[PDB]
Amino acid sequence: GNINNKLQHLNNMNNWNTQIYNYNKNMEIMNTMNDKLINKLLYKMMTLKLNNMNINKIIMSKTINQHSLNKLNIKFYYYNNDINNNNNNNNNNYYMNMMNKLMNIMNNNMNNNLCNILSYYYKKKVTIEPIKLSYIYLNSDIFSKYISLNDMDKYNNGILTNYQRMLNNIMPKLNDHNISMNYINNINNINNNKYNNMINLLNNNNNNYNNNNNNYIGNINNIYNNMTIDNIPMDILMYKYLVGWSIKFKGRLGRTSTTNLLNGTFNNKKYLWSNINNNYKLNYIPSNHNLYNNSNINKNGKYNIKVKLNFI
Amino acid sequence: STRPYPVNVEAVYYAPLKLPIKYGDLVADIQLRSYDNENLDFYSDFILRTGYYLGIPLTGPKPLPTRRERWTVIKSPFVHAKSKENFERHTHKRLIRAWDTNPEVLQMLIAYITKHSMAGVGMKCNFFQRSEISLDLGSTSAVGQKVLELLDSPDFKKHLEK
Amino acid sequence: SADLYMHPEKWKGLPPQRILELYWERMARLGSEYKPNKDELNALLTTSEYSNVPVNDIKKLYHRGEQGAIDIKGGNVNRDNSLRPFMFDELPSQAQELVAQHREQRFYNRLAAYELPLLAQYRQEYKRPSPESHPVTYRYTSYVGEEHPNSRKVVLSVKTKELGLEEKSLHKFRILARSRYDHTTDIFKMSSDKFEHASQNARYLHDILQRLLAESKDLTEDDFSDVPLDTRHTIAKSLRKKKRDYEFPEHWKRPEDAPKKKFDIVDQLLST
Amino acid sequence: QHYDESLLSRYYPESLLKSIKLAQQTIPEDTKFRVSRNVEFAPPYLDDFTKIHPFWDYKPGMPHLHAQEENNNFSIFRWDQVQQPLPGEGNILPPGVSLPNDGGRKSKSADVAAGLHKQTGVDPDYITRKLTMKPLVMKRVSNQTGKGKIASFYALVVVGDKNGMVGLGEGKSREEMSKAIFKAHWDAVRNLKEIPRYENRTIYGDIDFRYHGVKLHLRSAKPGFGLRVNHVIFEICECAGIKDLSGKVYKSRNDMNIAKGTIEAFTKAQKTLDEVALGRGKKLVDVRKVYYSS
Amino acid sequence: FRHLKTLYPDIEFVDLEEQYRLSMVEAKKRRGKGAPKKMKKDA
RNA sequence: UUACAGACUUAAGCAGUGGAGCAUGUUAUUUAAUUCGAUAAUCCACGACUAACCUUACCAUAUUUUGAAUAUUAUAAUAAUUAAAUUAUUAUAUUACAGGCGUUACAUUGUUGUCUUUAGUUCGUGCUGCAAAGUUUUAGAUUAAGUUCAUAAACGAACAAAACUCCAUAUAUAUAAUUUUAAUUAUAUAUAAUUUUAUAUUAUUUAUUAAUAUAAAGAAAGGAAUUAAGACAAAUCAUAAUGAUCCUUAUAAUAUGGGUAAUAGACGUGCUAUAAUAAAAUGAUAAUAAAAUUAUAUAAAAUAUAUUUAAUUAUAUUUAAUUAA
Ligand SMILES: [K+]
Ligand SMILES: [K+]
Ligand SMILES: [K+]
Ligand SMILES: [K+]
Ligand SMILES: [K+]
Ligand SMILES: [K+]
Ligand SMILES: [Mg+2]
Ligand SMILES: [Mg+2]
Ligand SMILES: [Mg+2]
Ligand SMILES: [Mg+2]
Ligand SMILES: [Mg+2]
Ligand SMILES: [Mg+2]
Ligand SMILES: [Mg+2]
Ligand SMILES: [Mg+2]
Ligand SMILES: [Mg+2]
Ligand SMILES: [Mg+2]
Ligand SMILES: [Mg+2]
Ligand SMILES: [Mg+2]
Ligand SMILES: [Mg+2]
Repeated sequence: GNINNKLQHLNNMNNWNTQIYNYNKNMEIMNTMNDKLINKLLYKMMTLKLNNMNINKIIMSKTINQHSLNKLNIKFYYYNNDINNNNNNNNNNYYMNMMNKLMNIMNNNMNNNLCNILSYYYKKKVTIEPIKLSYIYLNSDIFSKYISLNDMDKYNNGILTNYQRMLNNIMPKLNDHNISMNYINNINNINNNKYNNMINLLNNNNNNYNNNNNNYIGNINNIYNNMTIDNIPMDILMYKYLVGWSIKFKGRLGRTSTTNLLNGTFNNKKYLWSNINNNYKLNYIPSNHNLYNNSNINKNGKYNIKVKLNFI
Repeated sequence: STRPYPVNVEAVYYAPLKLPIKYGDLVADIQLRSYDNENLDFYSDFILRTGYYLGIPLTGPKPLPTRRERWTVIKSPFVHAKSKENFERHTHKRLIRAWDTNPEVLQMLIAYITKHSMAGVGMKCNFFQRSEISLDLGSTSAVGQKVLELLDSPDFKKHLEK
Repeated sequence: SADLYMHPEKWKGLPPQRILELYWERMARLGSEYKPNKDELNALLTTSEYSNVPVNDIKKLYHRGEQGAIDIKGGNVNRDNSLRPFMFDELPSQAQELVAQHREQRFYNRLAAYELPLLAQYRQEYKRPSPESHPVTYRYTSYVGEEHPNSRKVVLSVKTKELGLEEKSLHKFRILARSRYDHTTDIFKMSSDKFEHASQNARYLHDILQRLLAESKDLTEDDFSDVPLDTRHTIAKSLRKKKRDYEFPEHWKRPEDAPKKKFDIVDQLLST
Repeated sequence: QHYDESLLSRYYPESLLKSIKLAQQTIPEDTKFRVSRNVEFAPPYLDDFTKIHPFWDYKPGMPHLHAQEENNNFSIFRWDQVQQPLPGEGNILPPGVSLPNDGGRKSKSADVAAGLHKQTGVDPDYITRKLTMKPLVMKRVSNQTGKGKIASFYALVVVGDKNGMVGLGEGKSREEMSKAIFKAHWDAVRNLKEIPRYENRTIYGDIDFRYHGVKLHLRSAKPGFGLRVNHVIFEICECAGIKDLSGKVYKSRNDMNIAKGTIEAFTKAQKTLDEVALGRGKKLVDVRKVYYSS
Repeated sequence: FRHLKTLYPDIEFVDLEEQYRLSMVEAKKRRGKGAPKKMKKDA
């Protein structure tokens, strides 16, 4: 039910950043090494400058390399705060900002698109799909990179009392217990709507010998009556609500100091009150929890930003 | 009258249909491998649907024994070789067999399922072609060449002189 | 048309949004090879009402770029909305992965509903090769979407009793095959991956087969009838596989103790 | 079930009719479909798959693993917006949750009024419109613990309607002084009491009241006399609606204990003329009031 | 990264790792802790 | 300072350590060098899942000097662009530097070792005290044990849990045209227990109870993960990465050879052995496994020699099958 539906569980293939299987193990090792190197290269293409005082830093997540039999798709999430023209006018409809120029060389540029260069490096068709995230706290990887690289002036002399307050009012404190119970009631309703549909379609009779072998209940419409794309999909989708988040700091910001910010819930009650079962990613990380760490260098040296989000 | 749902749409909601094997001439073995079962099984189901419409009797997906690879590491970077972490990788395998089909139709199957392949799934195909004993027109190593060149060079010919 | 974006002269008369879409396509497709065109600017000035952008600004924005807009803005200091409150309007990235999974499922469902049925136009009736005229089997191997050395390997297997050899020539054939013949199964199997292409390796095995058959059918000098068949290689292979060669004794069977079907009036009455 | 082309041609698009015809010639009408309990190929809902959903399907023109366009034929040239907005209403606001469109506009008085109405049944309008709140004591206290000194904010406030009703409330918070004042305001409304007032301006006679270490000497005053008393007592009198009063505090002048003592004195140390008259069976006449009567 | 300035002349990329290194070099020059001039083979 | 409880701590049993030889690590000493750590618990077959060269970090000798990077400015060779200039690539040169297993784990990132507290914190509301504060039964019961339960002017919520899980096991369905055969199997999905019921006995807070036995049903008996806090400024700058400081014809780079394998004593961890409840031969229609490996391969059978009828063992010759249920 939970693992038998694409909308209620995360495919284990997504637990790995390189999604591949080659019979030729050497080619698999090579593809894995190429994915790390390209990931590093892309991180170096995210910082752009229009003028000396206009440097736009795009925050990019780690890449998801989907290796199929015929092509390689490089999917990554990115966050960009448009600070150059954040107006209510339509002036942005008459020029390409630096972030649009960068995204259009991935696939659109007819002469030097990055996909064609990579297609020779990998010897297979390559596509790049950038996906824009509008908030920095929707992806643990983007959130850690932002703090580490952009919020340094807020925690380099201790965590500002305003900085911490902002990191505690990001999300309204949703009641996990009622959201968990609302989800379980919807599942029961959908499950009881299909059983009633079949019970009625059987009691109404929709070869007696054939009435002991076949299990075909009847027309597809009747079996799935009142179960459409407008009411089933969005109600069963999992990991839809952020219910907890912990941001840690460490390093030298003459001795290293660690500060921990903890806000919200780091568990899921959908698994306790229901037969739905939790799954561990890479066999050690709970599915609901997404943890990432990003480090940077200051005058004193290396400091790490460890962020953990609990989406239920 | 309600909206009619034709058989093609209805088929999608049920297990894939299979064509009967008439003669039993095994023409191809498609083995699929992945490090996870979910995409592997989903893709295997899609192959059976493609074959049915192409007129290819198909059997499977037969699950083959899962291979397990194991690596044991020491958790610490420098010393403390007494605490060791375990890691593993599972190769999931499936076998789909094709019977009593012409080579051209079999190539169409492989081409289509290649065009619409899933992430992290590999595919090996063994084709079996029954032929006649005698055919028409049928169906030097680098080291050896260099040896001949070396044995003709003066540094070697100067000795072979008899 | 696909090439319309390359012909700004033909944009005149297009709706406002189409002209902007063609202006954005020419910039994305050309990139550093993009040069301002008068016709393009003329069309964009016609969209000053669809966007409500001053006709003067359009010209500057069209020649200056992002810098021009920053000047029109008057400053480059926009609030830092990086920790803004959530407006329950977007999904988490992990939930967007589950939507992607579902987008893939629906993509395949749509192919199976309306694309796979069209493959039935290519159905061909199986033209079975006669088992007697076609006794040899060539196995080829293909690693799809991979460069694998074993893809060159070709295997040839045939049942010796289907080769049309006389008794004496059949014996000489089996003697000369040595480890490549399994008497238990009667299979002669030889593989070659010596060459780089499978076709080359297939010919090589075929040529050896013709050579072996010619020697086996030339019994003018030696027929090797005195030499008995050597099976030591087959025996060694058999010792490595477990043999479950035991069956239930027939004189132990008690057919009179099997359950007897009972009489069910309902099933007997439901059939009439 | 197999349907004639006519029926199917009135519901499905022409482009999809050929696929339906071929499927109705390859799948026999007597096919007994079986349900798979290992792999779920179809979605959990019914869908003919004839329309591309703007959200639940891949976006036409967007690059992705199963994109069927050639790499030079994608139609996404703008990357400043989210490509696929949420379906339906456009939000996933949980049932019972409200979109925080406006933040920082709540009124602490209205927050106190709503909570008390739900907890005690008092009228919100009276609290938010008729009551005046005045902080009397605002200090920081501390508790010494094994971990270290734990500071707390203490607030003592007085509320009143200036028409006889007055209440005293206290509040503590380890976080901020504003939270301590909110709790004190909340407590003060719950402690609202009516105090007797002579001519709705002063007290009945004189009061000599002892509250712990505080000696309160309060004297009634003539009209127009004003409040000539300790500053703590002044604020309470303002909220209660006392206009004329004289008094002196002896011994302890602890603000907290003056405020509580004053409230206690106004209730436990006063007796109305009516109550005195009824208890003694006598008529009590205000000579000054009779002198100006008809 | 060095090939990006010619593949995409229109876009100006910044190498933060390289930029960080150059700032550390200038800082050491200002503190007098710069690197000694390397001897020339001709000498 | 008191009284509790816990473990803490011995015993029993099996095989060992401590003795011999050898293997291996460490120490000490030696040496041109015997690279460097780690080095009580928490080092000592540890870093190291393989030191002849390489590895290598050490020594001797010889040799290289913008060196592996990025950028600047020149020079060319080359291709495009543009009417010979420009731009691309490449090489050389130029100077900022590059490089450093140089120092500092007690300046750091990260990781890890060891222990310990981890039915406990904070928040909300209520209630008590003028108040700082307290939130009261309770120093509850019970279990190997938060184990399980009960209770109080407290009642909730939230995290710290536990569970919910995953594995194993039992069963069901699906898949395999049962020659890729192990169907006695493979692997997807689902179910099952944190077992349940009856009776007698002994205790009890004696009731709708625990401890016990007895009977009945059942395949049911074992595991993993599961996070919060703090400490030793414990290990690591030698997996990689950062600051400071130092070297820059040398503390950087390459080659040849040597060393890391030295040997008085000492220590740790292993192997083999000191004979009869135990060692050695022989056992071919071949007693009986599991888990792994094979495109930077696994190597059958056969033949030849040691070598003798043959077998056995070792190697050579040859290279069958398989890139694999
Ligand atoms: K040697
Ligand atoms: K230390
Ligand atoms: K309280
Ligand atoms: K079998
Ligand atoms: K050596
Ligand atoms: K012995
Ligand atoms: Mg061979
Ligand atoms: Mg043998
Ligand atoms: Mg075998
Ligand atoms: Mg010993
Ligand atoms: Mg050397
Ligand atoms: Mg060496
Ligand atoms: Mg340096
Ligand atoms: Mg060195
Ligand atoms: Mg009080
Ligand atoms: Mg040390
Ligand atoms: Mg050594
Ligand atoms: Mg045997
Ligand atoms: Mg042999």
